[PDB]
Amino acid sequence: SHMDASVMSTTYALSAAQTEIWLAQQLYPDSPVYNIAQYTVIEGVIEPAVFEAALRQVIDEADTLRLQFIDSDDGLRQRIGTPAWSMPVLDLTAQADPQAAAQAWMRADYQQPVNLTQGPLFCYALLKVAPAQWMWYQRYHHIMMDGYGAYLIAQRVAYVYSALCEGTTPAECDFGSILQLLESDAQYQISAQRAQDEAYWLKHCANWSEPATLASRSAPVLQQRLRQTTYLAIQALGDTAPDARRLAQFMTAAMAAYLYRFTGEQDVVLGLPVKVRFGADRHIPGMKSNTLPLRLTMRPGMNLSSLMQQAAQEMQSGLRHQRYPSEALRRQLGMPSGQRLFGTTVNVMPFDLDLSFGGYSATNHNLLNGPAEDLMLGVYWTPGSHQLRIDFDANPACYTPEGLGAHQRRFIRFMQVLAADATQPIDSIDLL
Ligand SMILES: CCCCCCCC(=O)SCCNC(=O)CCNC(=O)[C@H](O)C(C)(C)COP(=O)(O)OP(=O)(O)OC[C@H]1O[C@@H](n2cnc3c(N)ncnc32)[C@H](O)[C@@H]1OP(=O)(O)O
Repeated sequence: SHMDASVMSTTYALSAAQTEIWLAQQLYPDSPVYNIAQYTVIEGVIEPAVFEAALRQVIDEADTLRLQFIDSDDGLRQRIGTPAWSMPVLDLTAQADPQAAAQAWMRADYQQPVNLTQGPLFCYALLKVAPAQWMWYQRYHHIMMDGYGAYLIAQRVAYVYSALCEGTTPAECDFGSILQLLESDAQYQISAQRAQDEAYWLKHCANWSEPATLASRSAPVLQQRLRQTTYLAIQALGDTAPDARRLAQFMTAAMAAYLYRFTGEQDVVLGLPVKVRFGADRHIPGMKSNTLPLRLTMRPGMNLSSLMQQAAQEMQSGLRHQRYPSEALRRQLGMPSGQRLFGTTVNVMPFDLDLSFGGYSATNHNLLNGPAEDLMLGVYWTPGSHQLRIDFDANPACYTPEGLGAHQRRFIRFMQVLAADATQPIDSIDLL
């Protein structure tokens, strides 16, 4: 079959991270849990023709957006292809409730599983929800985009659209090619760097135990996350974290403390999503992120400062080795097939939420952030702002909306009490 020879000749292997997504997606091919999505609210007038010109330009510039996947006897393969696509424009301003109609439209798209060999793998759409209020909806499959990549694209699209609105030529894009991302990952897989990283992680999680969880059960995730959202003032942590790093340290320390106070587990392993973007990888939209195991030991009557100490140590030791995939680590330690290294992940996203489109201000709002195996604490923070957005994303098989809400309210309060006195022992604090 010359047809099969040609597909193998004209394609590239998936990266390790892409492969892990592909395998998980194959387990539940009808589950939409690997869709990621957000919308950008623009407080102004958008011209859809110019917006679509900007999207065409960024689809040329971010070639991950033109990735095509083709199955082979040696697994899924990819190439820079020729996806057909369109930008729907919906004026919902005459609806009884335009905001709800916009949410319903976006949800109708992101609830649908993407077929990886047919696409479309992304969706871009414009939804007018009030006079001078527009929403730009962005949806991706996780195999070809992660959070930082989506952030890079939204920034570029805002920039290009603003230049085209002004009638000037957009300055040259600084994105690299997804091909160089793939080649660098291919070299990592056979690298001595990876052998070192693996050694560190095997030594680090030498032996384990069932992860502390807030649910009555552990189950695979098949449905879209249950989400509870709270907006919090960053005054409520003091100056504990004027820093993305220290914010991640505080969020992990607090979540570990909550898990201990609620479950009695003293060895709490959390998942810490990381970007895995050094050097040139910082400018290549596509799928790159990893999730590290982060171990926090709850000593007798220890305080918040101690826990944050411990978390900072874990981060400063393990972040250098962040390229080693956590599922590779799982397999290599020889764990039971279905059992995780962590159930609760702490996803801190210090990405600027603000944009400007044609002199009009805009803000980003997450809709989907990946699968919620158990519980994921998503934290959105524009560096410098005094405001955080905190999501509890949970597996619907393991949590109820109101149980999750009660946990979030208890945790938010607990968290504010901890940051109100980092020296207080965590056993000594009442919780709702
Ligand atoms: C469409 C909707 C979009 C949203 C969908 C999201 C879907 C997803 O699930 S994808 C995941 C999204 N989440 C993320 O990307 C997580 C981002 N957050 C984080 O990475 C962590 O929380 C955070 C904030 C602690 C990372 O902290 P950060 O300071 O950036 O560390 P990082 O840049 O990774 O590297 C630092 C360490 O790497 C090590 N390192 C190794 N090599 C190098 C190198 N060449 N250069 C620099 N550091 C290196 C060093 O030890 C370094 O430590 P230090 O700077 O102290 O010397």
